[PDB]
Amino acid sequence: PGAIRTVGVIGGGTAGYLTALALKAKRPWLDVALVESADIPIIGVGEATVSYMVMFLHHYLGIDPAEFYQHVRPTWKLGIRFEWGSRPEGFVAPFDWGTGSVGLVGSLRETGNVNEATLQAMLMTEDRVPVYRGEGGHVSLMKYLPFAYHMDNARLVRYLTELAARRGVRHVDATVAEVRLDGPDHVGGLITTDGRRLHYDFYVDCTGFRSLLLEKALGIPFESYASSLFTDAAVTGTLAHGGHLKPYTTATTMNAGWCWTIPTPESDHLGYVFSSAAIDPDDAAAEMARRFPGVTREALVRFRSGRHREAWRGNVMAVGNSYAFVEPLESSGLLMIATAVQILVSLLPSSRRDPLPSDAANQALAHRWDAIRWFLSIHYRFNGRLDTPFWKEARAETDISGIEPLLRLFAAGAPLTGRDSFTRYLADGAAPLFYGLEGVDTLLLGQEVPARLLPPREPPEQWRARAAAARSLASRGLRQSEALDAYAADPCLNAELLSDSDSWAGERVAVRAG
Amino acid sequence: PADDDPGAIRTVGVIGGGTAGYLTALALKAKRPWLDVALVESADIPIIGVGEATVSYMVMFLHHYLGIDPAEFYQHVRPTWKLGIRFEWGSRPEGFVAPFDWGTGSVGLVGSLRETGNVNEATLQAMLMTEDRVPVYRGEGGHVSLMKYLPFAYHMDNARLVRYLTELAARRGVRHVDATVAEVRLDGPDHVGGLITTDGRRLHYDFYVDCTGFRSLLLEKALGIPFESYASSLFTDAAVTGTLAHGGHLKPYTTATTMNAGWCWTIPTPESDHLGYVFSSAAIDPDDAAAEMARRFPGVTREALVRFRSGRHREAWRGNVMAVGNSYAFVEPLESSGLLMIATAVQILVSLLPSSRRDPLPSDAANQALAHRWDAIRWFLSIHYRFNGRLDTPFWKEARAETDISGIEPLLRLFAAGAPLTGRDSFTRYLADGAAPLFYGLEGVDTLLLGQEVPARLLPPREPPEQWRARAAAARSLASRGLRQSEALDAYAADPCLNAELLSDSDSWAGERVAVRAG
Ligand SMILES: Cc1cc2nc3c(=O)[nH]c(=O)nc-3n(C[C@H](O)[C@H](O)[C@H](O)COP(=O)(O)OP(=O)(O)OC[C@H]3O[C@@H](n4cnc5c(N)ncnc54)[C@H](O)[C@@H]3O)c2cc1C
Ligand SMILES: [Cl-]
Repeated sequence: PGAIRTVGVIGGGTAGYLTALALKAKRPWLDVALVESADIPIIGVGEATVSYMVMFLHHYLGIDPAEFYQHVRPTWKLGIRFEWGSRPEGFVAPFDWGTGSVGLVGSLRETGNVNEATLQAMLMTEDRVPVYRGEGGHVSLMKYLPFAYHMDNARLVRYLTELAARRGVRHVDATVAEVRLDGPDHVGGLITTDGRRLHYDFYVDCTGFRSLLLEKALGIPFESYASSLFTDAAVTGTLAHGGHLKPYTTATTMNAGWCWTIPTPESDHLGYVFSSAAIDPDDAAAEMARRFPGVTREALVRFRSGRHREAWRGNVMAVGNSYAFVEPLESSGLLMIATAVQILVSLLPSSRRDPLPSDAANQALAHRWDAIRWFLSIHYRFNGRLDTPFWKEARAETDISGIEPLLRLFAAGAPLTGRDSFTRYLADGAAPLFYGLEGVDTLLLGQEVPARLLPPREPPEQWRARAAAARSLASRGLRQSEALDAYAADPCLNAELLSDSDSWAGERVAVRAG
Repeated sequence: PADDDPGAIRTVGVIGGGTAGYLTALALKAKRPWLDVALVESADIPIIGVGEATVSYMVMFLHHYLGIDPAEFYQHVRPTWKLGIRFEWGSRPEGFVAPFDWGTGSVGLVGSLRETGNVNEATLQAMLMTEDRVPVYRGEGGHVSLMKYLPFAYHMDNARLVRYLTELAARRGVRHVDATVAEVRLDGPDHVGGLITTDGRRLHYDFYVDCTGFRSLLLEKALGIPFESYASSLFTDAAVTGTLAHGGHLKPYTTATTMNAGWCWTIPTPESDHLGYVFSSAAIDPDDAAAEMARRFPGVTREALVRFRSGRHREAWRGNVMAVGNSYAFVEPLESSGLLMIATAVQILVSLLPSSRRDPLPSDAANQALAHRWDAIRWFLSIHYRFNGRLDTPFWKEARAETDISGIEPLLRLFAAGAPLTGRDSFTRYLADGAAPLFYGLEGVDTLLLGQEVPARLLPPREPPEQWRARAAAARSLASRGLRQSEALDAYAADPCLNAELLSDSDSWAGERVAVRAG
């Protein structure tokens, strides 16, 4: 009948492949085709992620962790090191927060900074990881301390494409020349440059920034985040690291933006995200080369920060850059693809006659992205590190209006995570899901935004003893490169991460969200 | 709160003496006992006189947050118990029941629908309600109460409640001022400088709470905060109240009965049933409403006509004024959210009140939180009206055709594709959640929609039918052996440790440990 039986995923990036894999994993009766152009290249960049993504890949898509490691060769991300704000040494922003908490107010009072708030924060400052050569073999605390991956993009996409073929996704080589509608909010088919006509019951727009189905064919307008987020290009390249693998992404303040450093086994991958209005791309490249002597110059990529009004209209939903994008300052790109895919796979109707839940999907995604926007806005507003024209404009004119009510709450009594339960609960709704009140507090305290600090409620010497047990675990951790070789040598180390009842990424916790 | 600071907030004037004003004054003095807290009220403008049913949270608020001793409360207020709402509503001749005990009391909604054709075996409290019994049992040489395991609320005679709260406030050092405010005098942008009484006294406080009821003297009238009507969804605007004898038989629930131009509550007190026919005055004259009520509930007295409007103000807090209760917002008492929302506004104020006029003012956070909570309640109430197929009167035809449900329509589309929403996968449940009211939840939306036979694809069960049946039979067993309410209330009056275990036991839904967590 009108059963939705076929789905065409249009575009093959990480967005396309994540989408096709989920549809096959959860609705294996669907016929799922992934359509991509061998001549229009995929965007090429989003390489760091967040801890949730580890569970998405392994539990939700059922990707074997031994085979993932061998094919993609990921490195570990314990958080982000911010060379950011007016503290000469900057600050670290770790993923752990419950099981790893040592104490934020104690860090600030003992140390004047947030860099001892947690066990991962201390691991970051040591460039070490919570894996230990314990006579016997290895002993890993990774299963207790949430972490994420850095993944070389080319390798990740190759592996996902191999996976799709296994799981019975059909591949179509083709360039879409036109999207033909056959009714108001309804794609009737796709005409390729070579004259084929492709028809599916449902279309997923993963065509990147061009947004061929969502924006161009269905006319869904774009909503700019430009009053908050002023950058619009990036110069990328690579820099040798001598085999020393920093267990974090770095975000470094630059004259007209900021530069990421993302470690892979072969080398560090860099990107100077900048405002075109504030500097010429060549000049940005020259500044990058000067700041990072030895870095190559590989590519200029342009983007715009914002989302479309709608992700899902009619028989089309957009996943990835065809819907929305923000700069990778908090590595939210893959997170939001995964959120969108989970929405589609959950909500996709059984038949064409059914009640279409596009409004709910639209609202859900608008809410999520708009909260990320306001979280990013406070990275810009409060960055006192440099006094260039870009940074003066960012401190004076960044729009923070959507998070201003939470900032006032922080001003009155920080950290928000140290407030009474009711206030914490109330503040929670302004904070991005996933990044949480803890990420807002880290950024605000890290940048020394004026606030009334809360009383420690607990005596100094106590925090101090927690601090020492943590520091001692931290400096005894292995160096990352050794630890990764241990994981490759013992596949049963990843398998414990996923099975264990007490793992942060265990089967138990997985079920409790997907 | 520093001793030096000539900028400190030291005095608070709570303007108004209904339940909103007394609860606010008691909360301020309990949690910030250094404040000088004054309650101002006019002997010449009576309180509204009518809000008697509550939700399970209110039990914790009263006893934990305000430190009200339960034996004393029982002695002075003489509450009855509310296990839920009985809805004589929708097209099922028997109606349906909506209990508070989803979770610990769950038997299963899908199994109840498949095996019984309705929702009334979805939980243990649903079975207690249809038995008119309560989960208290004569044990060997005592009483065994399962009240600590199953969330419940109070019904409270309004005149006794107010008198008790008034007594408590005096005993705890709240100052009383008898005055009729004539003018709220501003002394700057967003700043009340003082109040002038009708006789010419000038009252001044560092902070004001507007508890003036619908008139909203400080918030709306002085500060100009505008009103946002919920009238596209909620069309009733009047109630006729009265009492009806019950023989001493105390129903363990509030009843909501569909009427020709609205609906009628039945709230048990120990002395009689308290009733109110909530109606659209556009649809029926008040005397004709009173006549209908006497047809439907023969013997009922006619006590009072009360008028109201459904909606909220744009903001609750501006500068040195916060509004609590009907001064801020109101919806008809179909889900008894009034006291809940008062309690929520109080916690907001008590937590967020600055120590001094220099401190940052978190009034936008308070306003957004309150707007979101009230708006969600609005849309939940909207679906009680849109889908009530019980009667074919012009009021009910209009309701079914024109009730604005826009704000919950995306959630209704989800429901239709696979009900109950509480049976969906975890990700879908979390997404759906965001449209449901925080206290009432997806379970409340599911119960109202399935109770009213709103078409949907019913989800398959997740367990063999015999397992549901076994669990139902265990529950039916317990429900049929419960005491009648009136005997059980006598047990609680006789033995204060029943309430003590409810409030202290780590296993209790209303225990210390849950209280600490809820703030
Ligand atoms: C019909 C109906 C049924 C309801 N049912 C329920 C229910 O079952 N459960 C529930 O939880 N809620 C219910 N509510 C809401 C609940 O009733 C609250 O008690 C009440 O409606 C609001 O209390 P209040 O203190 O805000 O206002 P009021 O009780 O109106 O008090 C206002 C106070 O302000 C004072 N005041 C006003 N103007 C001045 C002035 N100029 N100077 C000095 N003082 C002044 C008055 O003297 C009075 O003391 C219901 C409401 C209505 C209308
Ligand atoms: Cl109410």
